[PDB]
Amino acid sequence: FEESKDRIFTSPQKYVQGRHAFTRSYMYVKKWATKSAVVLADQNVWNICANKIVDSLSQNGMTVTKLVFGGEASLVELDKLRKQCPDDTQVIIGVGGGKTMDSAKYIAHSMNLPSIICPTTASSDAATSSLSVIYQFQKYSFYPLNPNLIFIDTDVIVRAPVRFLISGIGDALSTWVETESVIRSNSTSFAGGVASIAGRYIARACKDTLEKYALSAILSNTRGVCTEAFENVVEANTLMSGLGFENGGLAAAHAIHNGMTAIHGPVHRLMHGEKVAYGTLVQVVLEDWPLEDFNNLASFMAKCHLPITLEELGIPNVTDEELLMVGRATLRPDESIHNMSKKFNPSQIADAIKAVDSYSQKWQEQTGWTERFRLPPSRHSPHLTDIHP
Amino acid sequence: EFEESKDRIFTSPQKYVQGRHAFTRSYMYVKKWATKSAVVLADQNVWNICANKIVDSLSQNGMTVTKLVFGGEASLVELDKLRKQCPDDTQVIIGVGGGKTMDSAKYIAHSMNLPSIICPTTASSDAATSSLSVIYTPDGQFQKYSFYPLNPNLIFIDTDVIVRAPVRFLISGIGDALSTWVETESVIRSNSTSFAGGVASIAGRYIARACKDTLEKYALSAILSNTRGVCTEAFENVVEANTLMSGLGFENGGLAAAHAIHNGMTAIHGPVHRLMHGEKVAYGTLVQVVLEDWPLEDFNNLASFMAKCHLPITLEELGIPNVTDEELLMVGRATLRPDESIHNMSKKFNPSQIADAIKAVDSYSQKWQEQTGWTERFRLPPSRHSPHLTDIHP
Amino acid sequence: FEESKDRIFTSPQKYVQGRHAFTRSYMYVKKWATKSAVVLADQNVWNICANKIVDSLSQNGMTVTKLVFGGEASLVELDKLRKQCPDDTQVIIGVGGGKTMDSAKYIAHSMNLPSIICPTTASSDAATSSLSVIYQFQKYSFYPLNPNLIFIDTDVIVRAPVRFLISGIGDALSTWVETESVIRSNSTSFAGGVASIAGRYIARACKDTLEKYALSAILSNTRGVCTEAFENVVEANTLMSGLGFENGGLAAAHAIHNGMTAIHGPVHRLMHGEKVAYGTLVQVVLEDWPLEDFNNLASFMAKCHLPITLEELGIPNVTDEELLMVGRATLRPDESIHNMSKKFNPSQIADAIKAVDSYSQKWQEQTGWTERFRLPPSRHSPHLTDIHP
Amino acid sequence: EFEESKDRIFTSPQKYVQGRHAFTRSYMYVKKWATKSAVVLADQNVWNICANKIVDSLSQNGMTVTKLVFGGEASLVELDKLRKQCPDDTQVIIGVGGGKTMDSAKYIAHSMNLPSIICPTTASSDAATSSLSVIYTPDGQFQKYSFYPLNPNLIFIDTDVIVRAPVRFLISGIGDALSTWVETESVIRSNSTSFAGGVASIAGRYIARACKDTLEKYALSAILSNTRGVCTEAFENVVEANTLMSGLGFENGGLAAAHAIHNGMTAIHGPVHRLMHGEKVAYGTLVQVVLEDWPLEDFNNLASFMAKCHLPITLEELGIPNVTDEELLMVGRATLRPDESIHNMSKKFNPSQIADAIKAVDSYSQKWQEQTGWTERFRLPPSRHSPHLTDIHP
Ligand SMILES: [K+]
Ligand SMILES: [K+]
Ligand SMILES: [K+]
Ligand SMILES: [K+]
Ligand SMILES: [Zn+2]
Ligand SMILES: [Zn+2]
Ligand SMILES: [Zn+2]
Ligand SMILES: [Zn+2]
Repeated sequence: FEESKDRIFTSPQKYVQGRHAFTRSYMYVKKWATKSAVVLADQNVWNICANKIVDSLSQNGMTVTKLVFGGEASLVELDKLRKQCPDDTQVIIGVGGGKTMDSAKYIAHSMNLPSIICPTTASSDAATSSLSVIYQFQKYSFYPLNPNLIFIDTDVIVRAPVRFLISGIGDALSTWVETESVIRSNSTSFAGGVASIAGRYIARACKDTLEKYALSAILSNTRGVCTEAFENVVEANTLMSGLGFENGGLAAAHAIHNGMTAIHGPVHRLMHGEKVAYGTLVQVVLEDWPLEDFNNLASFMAKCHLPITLEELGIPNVTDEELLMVGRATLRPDESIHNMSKKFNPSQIADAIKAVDSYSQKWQEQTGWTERFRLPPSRHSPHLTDIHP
Repeated sequence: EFEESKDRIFTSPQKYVQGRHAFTRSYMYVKKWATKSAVVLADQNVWNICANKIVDSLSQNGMTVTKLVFGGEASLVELDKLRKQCPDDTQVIIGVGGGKTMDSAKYIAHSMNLPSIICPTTASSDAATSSLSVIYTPDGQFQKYSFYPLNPNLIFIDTDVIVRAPVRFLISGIGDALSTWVETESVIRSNSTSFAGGVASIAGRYIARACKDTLEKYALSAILSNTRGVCTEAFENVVEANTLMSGLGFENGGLAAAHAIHNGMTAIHGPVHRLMHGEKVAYGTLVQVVLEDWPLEDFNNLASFMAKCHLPITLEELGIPNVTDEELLMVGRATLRPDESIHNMSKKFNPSQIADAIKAVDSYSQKWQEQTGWTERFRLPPSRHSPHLTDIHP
Repeated sequence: FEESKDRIFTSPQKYVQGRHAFTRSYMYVKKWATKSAVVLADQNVWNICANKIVDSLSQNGMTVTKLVFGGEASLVELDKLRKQCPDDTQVIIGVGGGKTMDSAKYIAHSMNLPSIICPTTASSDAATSSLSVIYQFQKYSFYPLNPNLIFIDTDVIVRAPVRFLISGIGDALSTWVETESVIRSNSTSFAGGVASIAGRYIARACKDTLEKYALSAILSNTRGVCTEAFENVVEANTLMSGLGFENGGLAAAHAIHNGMTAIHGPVHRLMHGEKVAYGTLVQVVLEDWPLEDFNNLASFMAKCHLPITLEELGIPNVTDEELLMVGRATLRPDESIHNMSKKFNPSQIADAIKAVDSYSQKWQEQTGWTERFRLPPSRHSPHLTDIHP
Repeated sequence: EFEESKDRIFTSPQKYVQGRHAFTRSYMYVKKWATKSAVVLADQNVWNICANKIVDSLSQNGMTVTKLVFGGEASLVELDKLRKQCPDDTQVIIGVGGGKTMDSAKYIAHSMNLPSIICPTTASSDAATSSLSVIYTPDGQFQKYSFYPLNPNLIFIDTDVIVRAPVRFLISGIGDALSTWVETESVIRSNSTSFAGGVASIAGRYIARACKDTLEKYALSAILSNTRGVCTEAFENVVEANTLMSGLGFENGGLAAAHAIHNGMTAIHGPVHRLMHGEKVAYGTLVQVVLEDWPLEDFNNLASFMAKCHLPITLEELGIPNVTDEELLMVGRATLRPDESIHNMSKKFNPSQIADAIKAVDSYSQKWQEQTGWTERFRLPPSRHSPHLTDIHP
C-alpha cells in the first residue's frame, strides 16, 4: 500500500455485463489479446461454463491454454500454474469464485500481463478490486493496478442459488456505510489518497440501486429470470460496490467480519456477505445511530433474507471471552476500522455485537417478523429451503 | 472502428491522479507502467511551464526520458514524425498540455501498442480521460469521432499548474462539464447505445449527476479561487468535475445535441475560431434545452447559472450577432450529419428546427438579461488561447 | 428558596461519566481534595463498588474516612455521621441512592465543604440538583449551590436491574413537559429567577435524546452492554434532566407525584420515575393536549415499560375520595403545580388521573398493545420477569 | 496542565446571573461564597463606571471590601503585586471589567485557592465563563492556552452596564459567539477530545445550538437595541448567547480552525492590533468555512449574516488589504503550531492552504457584496477599545 496526498480514483479498464456474454468473449478479449490466452477455472466451472469462453476465442483464431485450478490459492500451487502458461501468453483469464479470481490476478501480476476476471456468482465486490485478502485474516495486499476487464455473463449468474446473490447484497450494503465513514473521517482512501467525489457518488449509486431493486433481483434470481432489476443488482454488487469501496474505503464492518473468523466453529459456514451484513449493523451501533435508523437497515436486511441475529448466524451461544477475541482481532493495527475518527477498545466491539443481537430481536418482536435466515450445511450450500413466496 | 454491443458496459482510465505540485511526484505513479524509459511530449510553452518537473522526477529515479516537442500541429504527418523519434524500448507515452498534445499522445501510444499517460495543463474540457479523438480538417471543421479500444491509462493533473492558468480556461471546462448531465440523461432516457459501446450503466449516470451537483455547489467558488490564484478544495472539486466526472459521465453515458451543435457552429467560422470548446458547448447545451422543450423557467435557471460563470449565452457574446438565417441552416445541416451524436436522441429534427432553436436561445437569454437587469457580458478575446480581455474578479 | 428578577443558570462544577470511572477517581477528586476525603455509602454499596473509589484515592496518597450510611437520612443520623468526619476532611463523597446522596449534600453543606455525588443507578435526576425532598412530601429545600461533582461509573450503572434505568427515563420524560410549562407561564425558575434559554435547550436535549435512544439504552442495559446509546441515556437521565429541570422548573407532574404518596398502600412499591411518568400524562390531560398527542407520549412510555394505567400502578381500585385527597395534596400552597398559568381545583386533578387511565386503556385496545408493567414486590425489586425480547 | 480523559465530561461555572442593575443586588449572590471579606479588582475606568455599585452592595451588608486597581497590565509581575495586596482572610476574588481584568482575577483566585466571581462589563467575547486564560507575549502574539482545574464560580452581569457600552463591543461578542457552533460541531464530528477534557457531552452540543439559534433570531434586534440604548429582552437574549451559551458551548465542545486562525492573524500586527477579538474570530470562522469546503451558497448565508451585524468580511475592512502572500504564509505557520486548536479537526492542513483560504474568503465576500449590491462596510476605528467611527443606527 502506498499513501498519497493527491486525490485518486482507480478502476478496471472495462466492465462488461450481459446475458450470454461469454458467447461474445472475443469482441472484448481482443482488446488485450488476439493470439494466445490462458483460461483458469476449477473443474466444476470447466464442467459448467468455462468452455463457452474458450469456444469464442478459438472460433476467432486464438490459441487457448486451459488450466485447471486446484482449489487452493497457495503460493506453491500458483507457481505451478504460472509454469504451465505458454511463453507467448498475452492475458490471464480467471473464471469462477474468489480463490480462482485472486489466483488469476496473482499470476497475471507475476507475469506482467493484463487480467480478465469472470465471476460466476454475484456474491462479493472483490471482482474489480486491486486487493487480495491474505490469510484467519492477516492483511490486505494491494496490486498497483486493477484487473483490466471484469466480464460478467448474467445467464450464468442467474442460474446460481439465490443465496449467492444475497451474500453479494450483504457485501454491497456495507459499501455506502463504510465509505461514508472513511470520507467523513477524512482518512486516506483504499485508492491511496484523498477520496474523490466520484467514488462517493458510486457508493451512493450502490445504496440507491439496492433500495430500489434488491428484492426484485432476489425474486428474479429465485424464479430464474434475467430481468433488468436483476441486472441492476448484479451491477450494484459488482461494479458499484467494487468502485465505491476501493475509491472510498473499508471501516468497522469488514474489520469485524475478519474478527468473526477468530471464532471458527459454525462461522466457516457463512458466506462473506452474510458476515459483512451483520458487521455493518455492528458499525451502526458503533456509529451510535438512533434505534429507528438501525431498524430501517436491519429490516431491509431481513427482507433480503440476511441474518441479523447471533442465532441466525449460527453462534447464539458465543461467549463473552470469544467476543473479546473478535474485538481484539477487529482492532489489529492494520485493520480498516482505524480509518474511523471514533476509536474503540475490544469490549466496545464485543458490546456492539451483542447490542445488534438484542436490537434485532426487539425489531422482530415489535413487527411480528417471522422470516429467519437458517445457516446451511456449508459455505457453498444453497438455502435449506426455497425463499420464493 | 466503434463497435456497439447489447451488454451493459462501463469504461475508464486505470488511474486518475489530481493534486497540487503532483508533477513533483511523477515517478510514484508513472512507475506503475514504466520504470526504465518514457517519452514526454509537450509543445514549447508547456515545457517552459511545467513539463520539466515531470522529467526531473522520472530522471531522479533512474528513468531515461525522451523529450519531444509537439509542433503544435496534430497532423498525421507530424504525428508519424514524432513516433519515429520514440525509442524502441519506450515503455509509455506521456502527453503534457492541451487537447492537441493529449490526442497526439494517445495516437502515438496506440500506434506503438503502449500505455498512455495524459497530463492536462488546464481544465478546459473533459477530453483527457476519453477514448475518443476529435478529427477535424485543417480549417477546424469537425469531421467525426475516432474511438480507441481502451481509455488512456492514467490522467495526471497538477493543480498548481491549473490554478495558475487564466480563469477563462476553467470556465470553458465548466461549460463543457455543464453539458454532460444534459446530454447523458438524453442518451439514457432515449435508450440509445452509450459512448462506451453498450447499454448505459447506472454508475455512469451517477457520475454524471456527481458532475452536475459539484458544479452547482462549487463552480463559482472555483472561479473566484482560480481568479485569486488560490488552490482551495472548492477549486479542486471543480477540477475533478471538469475532468474525471465530466469525462466518465459523458463517455459512459453519451453525447447528444449539445456537442453536435458545437460541431455545426464551427462551420460558421469568422470569429467563431476564437471561442473555446466549452464556450461553444455551453451555448449548444442551451440549444438542446430548447430542442428538449424545457419550460422557460427551467431554461432561465441554466442560462442564469452560465451567465454567473461568465459563459456566453447570446449570439452577441459569441461574437456573431449578424449571423444569417442561411448560415444557421448550414449549421443545422452540419449538426444533423449521419455520424453526429444528436441522433442518439429519440426526438428527431430537421435543419430549420436547429436554426430556429439557435435563434430562440438568443431571444430567451436576451429576455432573461432584461428581466433581471443582468449587466455582465462575455466579450470574445483575440484568440481561443487568450485570457479574458478584462479581470472578472469583483 | 430565594427569588430574583435576574436571569439565572445553575449547575455542578463538573459532571463526569464513563465506564470504570471509579478506577480514575483521584484525577477528578484531586480538584477539590488531595489529602483527606470522606466516602459515605450504605453497607450494600460498600460490598459492591465503593472500595474502587477508596482504592484510587489511597493509591494516590489520600487518607480516606470510610463511613457506613445507616439507611435513614434523619437529622439525628446525619449529625452522628458528621461527628465521624475528621477535622481535616476536605470533601464529602456520597455513593449510592437518593438517601445517601442527600445525606452527603447535607453533611457537606453543614461542614462548608464541597461534595461529590456518585449515583449507583440512573433512576432519577436528583444527583446534580441543589434541592433535597423533605418528607409524605412537605416541601423542597434549596441549597445555595449545586453539588460540585456528579461522578458516574457506567459499568456500575449498566449492572443494575433495568427497572432502575426505566424509572430514570420516566423522570427524564417529565423534564421537557414541566420546564416548558414553567417557561411558557413566565414563572420563576427553580434556579431562582427568569428562565435562561440555555436551560430550555438542555431540557430539549433531554427530550430528543430519549426519543432517539431510550429503547436502545433499555435493550443495552438488559443485555448488560455499555453501548454509546446506553451512555447517552445515562447522560439524559442525569445531566440533561438535572440541568433541564432545575434551570427550568417543576410543574404538575411532580406535584401529582407527591400527591400520590397520600394514597400509601401499594404506592410505596413504585419507583419515583414510575409515578412521575403517570403524573406527566396527568399534566398532559391538564394541559388539554389533543388525544393524538397524548397517545404519542403514552405509547412511548408503554414501549419503555412504564406504567400508563391505574392497574399497572397497582391501584386500579383507588376511590374518588382517595383521588380527591391526592388532588388536595397536589394543590398545597408550596407545590410546583402553581407555576402553571392555568389553575386547578382538587376535583380537576382527580378527574385527570382517571382520564389518563381511560385514555391509556383505549390506546392499548386500539393498537392491540399487550405489554404491561407489573408492579414488583417492593420499590427496590427488579422486574417480575425479563423484558428482553 | 491540561489533562485528557476517556470519560464524557461537562464543565460549568456554579452560577451565571444576568440582569439590569444586577450589581445593586451583589450581596444576594456573593453571599454564597463570602459574607465577611472580598476583593474587588477593576481598572480605573471600570471603577468610575460601575465597580462601586458592587462595593456599596457588599458594604451595606456588613462585608469588608479590599478595593484594588488593575494596572491594565496583566503581567505575572503585576498580578503577583496585586495578590500581595489581598488580605489573608480574603474569601473571594471579584474581577470586574474586560478580559485582562477577568483573567487577572482568575489567576489570583487560583493562586490563593479561592473562589472567583467574574463580572464582564461588555459582552464582547465568551471568555467570562471559561477555565482558560489566553497567554500572549507583550507584543500581543498568542502563545498558548492555560487551563484551570475548575471554572470561575460565578459569572455576574449587569445588563445596564452592557447596554450603555458602545455597540461595537456587542458586535464583537456576536462575532465570537458565531464561531462557537461552527468550531464545536467540527470538534464533535471529528471525535476529538473536548475543551472539558473528555468525550463531548450531548448537553454541550445543544448549548452550542442554543447559541446559534439565539443569534439568528435576535442578533440584529440586540444590535439595534444596544445602539438605541434600550435593554429589551432581545438584547438580553444575545447577552446570554454571547456569554453563557457561547461560553459553555465552546468549552464543552471545543475550538478548531477559526480561533487558531485568529491567533495566526495577530502575527500580522500593523493595524491588526486595532481589531477586537470577535472581529478577527468572525473572519476566521469564514476561513474555517472555506477549509470545511461548504458550498458557496452556505458561505454566503453566513457572510451575509456577519455583514448585517457590521462584522468585517473582507481584508479591506480588516484594515490589511495589502497583506502579502509571505505574511499570509506566516499566519498559516502560526495557525498550524502544535498546540493550536485547528488540530482537533479530522481534516489536516499545511500553511499554503491556510493562506489560500484567507484570500478565498476575501474574494468570496467581495463577490457577494457585488452580487447583492451591499454597500455597508466595517471601518476599523483608531484602537481596539474605540467605538465605531460612525453611528450604525439607521
Ligand atoms: K463492500
Ligand atoms: K461534456
Ligand atoms: K424530571
Ligand atoms: K467562540
Ligand atoms: Zn466485502
Ligand atoms: Zn466537450
Ligand atoms: Zn423527579
Ligand atoms: Zn473567542
